[PDB]
Amino acid sequence: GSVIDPSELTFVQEIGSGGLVHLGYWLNKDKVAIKTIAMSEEDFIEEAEVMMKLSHPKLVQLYGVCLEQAPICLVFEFMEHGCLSDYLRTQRGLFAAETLLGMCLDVCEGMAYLEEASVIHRDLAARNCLVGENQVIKVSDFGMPVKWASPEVFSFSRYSSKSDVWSFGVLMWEVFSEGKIPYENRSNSEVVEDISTGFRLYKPRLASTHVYQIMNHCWKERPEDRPAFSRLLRQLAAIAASG
Amino acid sequence: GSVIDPSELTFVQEIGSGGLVHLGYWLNKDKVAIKTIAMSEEDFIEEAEVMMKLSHPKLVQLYGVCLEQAPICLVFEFMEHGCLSDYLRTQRGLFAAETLLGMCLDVCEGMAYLEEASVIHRDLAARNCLVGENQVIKVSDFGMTRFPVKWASPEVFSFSRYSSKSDVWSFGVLMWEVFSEGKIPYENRSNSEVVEDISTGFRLYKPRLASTHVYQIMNHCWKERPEDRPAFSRLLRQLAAIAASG
Ligand SMILES: CN(C)Cc1ccc([C@H]2C[C@@H]2C(=O)Nc2nc3ccc(-c4cn[nH]c4)cc3s2)cc1
Ligand SMILES: CN(C)Cc1ccc([C@H]2C[C@@H]2C(=O)Nc2nc3ccc(-c4cn[nH]c4)cc3s2)cc1
Repeated sequence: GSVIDPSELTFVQEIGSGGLVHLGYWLNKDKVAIKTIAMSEEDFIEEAEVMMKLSHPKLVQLYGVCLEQAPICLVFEFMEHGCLSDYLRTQRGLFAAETLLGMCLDVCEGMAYLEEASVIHRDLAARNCLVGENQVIKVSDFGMPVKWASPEVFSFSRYSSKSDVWSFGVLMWEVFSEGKIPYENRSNSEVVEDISTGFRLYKPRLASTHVYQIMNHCWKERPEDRPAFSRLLRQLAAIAASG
Repeated sequence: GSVIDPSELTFVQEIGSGGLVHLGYWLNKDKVAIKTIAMSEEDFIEEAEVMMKLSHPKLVQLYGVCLEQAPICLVFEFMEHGCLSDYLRTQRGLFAAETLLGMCLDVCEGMAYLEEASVIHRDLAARNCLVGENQVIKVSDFGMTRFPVKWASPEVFSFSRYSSKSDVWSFGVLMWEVFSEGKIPYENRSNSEVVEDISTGFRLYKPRLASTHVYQIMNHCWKERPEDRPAFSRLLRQLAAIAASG
């Protein structure tokens, strides 16, 4: 991908904590979000290298990397509405169910591509999705939190695209609940035992029974019983089409 | 990339021919341009494969490939204003100079990325760029790693020698198209006339809407020797400075 010179970046305002994130411009033209880098530089950079070779409409894009001056940073396209979790909260009460479903559809399209690419996200959550023009949703940080973790993950550290699917289920809950916090006020140990016991998140009122069904498919205890993103995509679309 | 089942595509209206292109939807949801494939299927597909691993905000994207039934098709994101050449022609008279310069920047950003990846476009012209929301421009048809003299550098029309530097020559002509609002380059001229004019150092006149600064950059792109043309990476900074300076 393209190397970007420090001189070409305008840092207009912070909007992120972690490294940090700024709203800015590149070449005084393109609106961008700039991510400044503990964690090795080479890993931070390789993460960008991975994402710059994964092109999908529902996956965020970089303009490039700025390695000249410390701290180094990555330059992403600016997303007009920012993080999905925030957007859900601020726009709470304005969402039709069809729209919320559309959002899950976007993410699932992104993830089905990643799945195909043999890429495991490991941290899929609304906070790791972005909201752009016309409320299109993109997945972010896909080139590398018990509440989004599958049972085999928090128990055996066994990641797969199937563990990502679990996380996607929780993302769906976040979306349909208009940005509520999952297992709020529950400790990590409580989440683990509760889920191992069979507990699942409740159906948010804007989620039809059809939507909740799919959520529960994502939350199947055995990875092999969860649908791959590619099949999950068609399940979600079917719900939309049936009205 | 993702495989797309034929059942998932709705074909609304034909928007282009050349395979055919249709406005459509995938999953009754995402607005898409579907490109239906004589030419090799394996090449048609590899083209998509190349494009799916090149992610840049100024390069067009695919939702996936639909292989299951012939004629097979590629499924691109829909670009609301379509082909840049067409858009320029239909909206001729309405563009501000700043808008036209912004369009060249968009393309140059995409090309710098391809350049860095050692991807040689070979057919960089307005008709091979697309205009999306907010009039962003994306480069298209950059996946073919394996006629049109009007976009051809001398080393191309003489020796069929392609490189990022011949792409840059082509880009210069693209700039001309943009600032001329979709006019035909070398309109009254035969191929041999073009070869002669270029070979003797002559270049496309400066369009009314191009400033002298814009025209300077066109001319850098039209250096006789490829080694004298700036890389897309450097061209970018030249273009940005002109927007800045006003
Ligand atoms: C009021 N309007 C017109 C101006 C305005 C100002 C600020 C914002 C911020 C919510 C917008 C935002 O946060 N955009 C972002 N885009 C990205 C893109 C990528 C990344 C990113 C990718 N990996 N790491 C970070 C973060 C952001 S935040 C929106 C609108
Ligand atoms: C007016 N509205 C309601 C209908 C309508 C009809 C036609 C158009 C055409 C300008 C639109 C257009 O042609 N869009 C296109 N998008 C793409 C995207 C990718 C590709 C492509 C990439 N490789 N090969 C083809 C071609 C097109 S044409 C817009 C709106």
